[PDB]
Order: sequence, then structure tokens, then C-alpha cells
Amino acid sequence: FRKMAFPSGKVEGCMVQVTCGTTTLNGLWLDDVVYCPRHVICTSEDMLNPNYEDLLIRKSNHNFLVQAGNVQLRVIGHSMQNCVLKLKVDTANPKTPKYKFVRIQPGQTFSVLACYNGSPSGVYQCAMRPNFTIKGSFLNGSCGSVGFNIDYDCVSFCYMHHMELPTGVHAGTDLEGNFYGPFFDRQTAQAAGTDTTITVNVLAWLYAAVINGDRWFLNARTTTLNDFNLVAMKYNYEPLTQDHVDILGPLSAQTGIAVLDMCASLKELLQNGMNGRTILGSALLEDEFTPFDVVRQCS
Amino acid sequence: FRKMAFPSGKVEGCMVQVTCGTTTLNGLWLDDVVYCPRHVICTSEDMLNPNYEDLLIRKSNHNFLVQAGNVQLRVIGHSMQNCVLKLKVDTANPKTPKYKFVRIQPGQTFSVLACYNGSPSGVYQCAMRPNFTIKGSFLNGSCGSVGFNIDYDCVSFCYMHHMELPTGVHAGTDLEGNFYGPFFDRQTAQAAGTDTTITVNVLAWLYAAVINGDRWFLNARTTTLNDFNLVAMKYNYEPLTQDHVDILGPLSAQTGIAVLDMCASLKELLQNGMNGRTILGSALLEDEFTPFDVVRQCSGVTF
Ligand SMILES: O=C(Cn1nnc2ccccc21)N(Cc1cccc(Cl)c1)c1ccc(-c2cnc[nH]2)cc1
Ligand SMILES: O=C(Cn1nnc2ccccc21)N(Cc1cccc(Cl)c1)c1ccc(-c2cnc[nH]2)cc1
Repeated sequence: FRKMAFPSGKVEGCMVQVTCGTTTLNGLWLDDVVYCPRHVICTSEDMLNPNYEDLLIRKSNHNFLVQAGNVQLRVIGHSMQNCVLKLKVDTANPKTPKYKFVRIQPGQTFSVLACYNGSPSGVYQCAMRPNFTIKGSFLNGSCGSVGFNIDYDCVSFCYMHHMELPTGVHAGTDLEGNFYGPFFDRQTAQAAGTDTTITVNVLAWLYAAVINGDRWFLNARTTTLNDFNLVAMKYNYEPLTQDHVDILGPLSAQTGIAVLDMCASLKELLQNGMNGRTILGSALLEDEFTPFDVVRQCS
Repeated sequence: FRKMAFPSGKVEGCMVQVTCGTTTLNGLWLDDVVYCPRHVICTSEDMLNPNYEDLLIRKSNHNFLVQAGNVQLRVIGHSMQNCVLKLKVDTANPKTPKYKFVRIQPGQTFSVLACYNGSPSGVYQCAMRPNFTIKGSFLNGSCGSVGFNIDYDCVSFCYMHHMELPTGVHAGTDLEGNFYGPFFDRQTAQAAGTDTTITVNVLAWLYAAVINGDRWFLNARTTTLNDFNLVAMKYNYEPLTQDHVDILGPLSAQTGIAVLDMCASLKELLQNGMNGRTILGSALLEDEFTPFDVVRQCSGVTF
């Protein structure tokens, strides 16, 4: 049972390099529009305290240099949507997949294609944390890298990378340019809200551990939904809803372990710890697999 | 510090499905040849005790269905090379990347593009265990999925999936059809030998920890490679080769920590444990990042 990302090919065909002055980052080229973080228009001094509408009005189309591989794309128009810059180019991307822009919920997962200078480096799976940060693998130059899910040949873009917080976690926006969380695109120190653990995901992963033959953490106790939620909140776990219980249904049916019986296992795990043991190779409780991620990989 | 697969687009454009009789599996289309596991020609009952040479003699080109999506590629030649079947097709793949076939060492990592009916489903990073199994994520119908590394847009293919073992680990061949490990393509009970920890990768991970400022485990001693190898084997760790010392060279130079000093620090961790401390947030020593994986993720290496 591994962390599994979607194949990246359809997104690879869309990655380009956007340059404004001496600032360079990645852009997403779909049809005849290139999307990228708007802080590409900032000098390093601008970034310290930018007024974006003021900075953008002073830019011309020729200030923007878009490179796809070794081809230069000509910018023929530019506008700004929230924190995203939209460059109209004179060429349509022949590799544009069927796509959608979506805003994901805390606790949902997505694949990230990490890119530098418009070229792909690696792909990995991430979750939107409850505090709206992501635990990414991004170096300097990765801004504009995107997160996505793929369903029946359609790419749903959900994340564009903008920054790294002082703690090393990452923040960004949806494809409409709205940050996830209370962050802003100004280079100043920003703390995130206190993070919590994605409970429905931990339960899914515990089910994955049972499907793969590991039952050491199970027990006989039972719990009610409310009583489990009392303990969950005490340990900074997100509440479990009745829809979460229903979503876990297929995993409950496959294993013959009622959802609330798995909650009693997790409650014992939180109150007693793991006693040096491991689950699915991990010594910590993993919360970045959703029930769907488990179902897709286990079936 | 998290696992990172290679971008999979160059391999996605090479995946096809191969059907013989009622058996469908994945194939790899490069130029005008499709490579796939030879057990596609077996029935499920044949698998119990196959004679591949006899099963192949009764096959003709017109018995093989190769499809790119739903589009048939006409087979115009066939042959068997070890445990892989090579089907010559009448169309050269225009998506063929620059590529090589390589045979990897235990401990080395690769990305696997898990596929079902020729359709890519997911990508993840895998290590070849010292017992020549991989702890992959494969369901039925994933046979023929390949593992690969990328180096400046040359794809090095290193693994083709053939089978699941009773313990749930996976076994396969290189692109020339030679199994990794003492396994065979017959459904007879086979078992993986006892596994060990990949020492060179644990050392790579300790170097990654030092790079990020987590260095409480650096001790004051050194060791010789021979002395270390004899001790490590008592803890079910692999011995180091001369190639292992050399591939740790760049991390040793970047951190200023001699390889044999890091071996001495690891030895102390084995003999005394962690004392409830963590490394890179982990209470366990990670052994599925190679030295190359550490550098690839710490630099912005693109392809
Ligand atoms: O963190 C990043 C960029 N970044 N992203 N991932 C990273 C991983 C490692 C290192 C840096 C990373 N920041 C800081 C920042 C702080 C608060 C808010 C924001 Cl939006 C950015 C940044 C973004 C733009 C510029 C820039 C634009 N023109 C000139 N200079 C300079 C710095
Ligand atoms: O394990 C697998 C295949 N497999 N691989 N990953 C898997 C993940 C989930 C489920 C199955 C998986 N085996 C059993 C086997 C035992 C020892 C050696 C070998 Cl080679 C195979 C197999 C291989 C071919 C056939 C077959 C050929 N024609 C028609 N049916 C039938 C069974």
C-alpha cells in the first residue's frame, strides 16, 4: 500500500516558463491562455510590499516572456484574476487536455507536478491540510507548479503553488487565484492556524492496513459517534461526520469491521500510543489517504 | 522528506495492452516492438506447469491482439527472449522516447507506472529489496507495468512486473526478460528469502537529515568499511560495496561528513537505538531513498 499519484503526462504537456524582467517561474498553458502566480510581475523589492493592480497597469504585453520548451510564445494580452495572472498568447496549446478548475475541501488529496523553469521534476501525492497549508516538496523556482486529480481523461486542476511558509509548509491558490487559507502574496512572515489531523483519512488508512493483512491495532471495544468525537477533539483530530461514516461504508463492508468499531481502535491508539509498533510501515498515524484513495488502490 | 516519482509522461505514451486468448496484460511499445511478459500466452491452468517453448510454437502472429487504447496494432513478428515476449508491430511508436534497458542492483529505486488494460492508473516510487522483491502496489491485470528512471530525457527501463508472491510482495524481470532474484514464471509456491535493510539508502537518508540541519546523531568515531560490514550484518543490514561508498561521494562532499564517519554514526544508532529521538520527523530509519533520490529532490533536477 503506497502513496500513489496520478500519471502526470497530461499536465506535463501544459507546463511553460514565464519570465518578467529577471523573475522567472512556471505557468500552465491551456488553449491560448497561460496561468501563473501574479508575483512574477514583482521585483524582489516589489515583493516586500506589493500593490498588484498598480504594478500590473504599468506592464505591457512585451514585458512577459513565455517559453514552451525551446519555442517562444508571443503574449498578446494580459489580465489578472485574484492572485493569478492570465497571459493571452497567440498560439493554442495542441496538448491541452480536457480539464476543469475546482476548489478542493480540506482533507481531500491531489497530485502535484513539481516543475522548475517550466520543466517537470517529479510527481507526488499531497493533501489539503485542515489549516489550508500543504506539506509539499517545493524548492525555490517551483512557483506555478500545479496540483490536480484525473478522472476519466479529465484533469481537474485544484492548486497553484505560490509560497513556502517559515515552518516549511506551503501555500497557494485555486486556479481562480483565491488562496487556500488566510494567506496573502506579500513577502512577510506568515504563521498558519494550528493544524489538525484528518480523522476520516486515518480511519481509511487503518482499513487499508486491515485489507493488507495487518490487524494488530484492532480490539473489541465499541464507541458511539459522539463519544469518539469527544476524544478526537481532545487529541486535535477533526470531527467525524455521519457522511464520513457513510463514505467509509464500502471499506467497512469489504472488511467486516463496522466504522464505529474502527473508531474504537483509533481511540485506543490515540490514548495508548503505538507502543513502538508500526502500521503499514509507518510509526505515525497517516492522514493523507482518503477513503477513495484507499478504494482505488485496494480495488 | 517524502518520496517523489519521476514525471511519467514519456512512459505513458508507450503503454499498450496485449491479449492472447482470454488473457490481457500490459505491454511496452518502443519503436516497432512491443515487450510484455511471456505468460500472456498461458491459460490460468497452463500457469501451474507451463512449457513456454511448446506453448509458443503453437502461436502465430495472428493470435496476438495489441491495442493502443482501442486501436489495433498488427503483429508481424514474434519471439521470446528469456521471460519476455517481443511482438514486432507494423507501426513505429511516434511517442518513443530516447531509452535504454538497464538491470538494476538491490537497493536501487525506480518509478512504477501501474497500468490496467494498457491504461496508466498511477505512479509511485519503489525500491528493489535485497531479496529481489519489491513492495509495490499491484492488482490483477497490472502484469507488464514497468519501472523506470529518467536521466535528461533518456528513460532507463529497469523492471517489468510479472507476479505477486504469497507474502504480498512482487517479482519481475528486466527488459531483457531475466528475473530479478530466484523466481520463475510458474504458479508454484515460491517464497522470498529473508530481507535485509538497505544500508546505503539509510546512509543517504542520514545525509539528507544533516543537509536539513538535523544532525544530533553525528558521533565522534570512525570505522573501517570491513569492520562496519561485519557488524551491520549482525543487525540484518546489507554490507556496503565499493560502488556504494562512491555513490555517497556527492553527499559526503556537500556535508563535509566522511562516509566512514557516517557509517560509525549509524553503527551507534544500531547498537543503542534512538532514545526516543527522531530523524527527519521519523522514529524509524528510512531505507528506500537512494543517494540519487536525495540529490534529485534537494536540487531542482528536471527532465
Ligand atoms: O516562498 C516563496 C517562493 N517559494 N515558494 N516555494 C518555495 C520553496 C523554497 C524557497 C522559496 C519558495 N517566496 C516567499 C513568499 C512569502 C510570503 C508570500 C509569498 Cl506569495 C511568497 C517568494 C515568492 C516570490 C518571490 C519573488 C517574486 N519576484 C521576485 N521575487 C520571492 C520569494
Ligand atoms: O501473481 C500473479 C499475477 N499477478 N501479479 N501481480 C498481481 C496482483 C494481484 C493479483 C495477481 C497478480 N499470478 C500468479 C503467479 C504465481 C507465481 C508466478 C507467477 Cl509468474 C504468477 C498469475 C500470473 C499469470 C496468470 C495468467 C496467465 N494467463 C492467464 N492468467 C495468473 C496468475
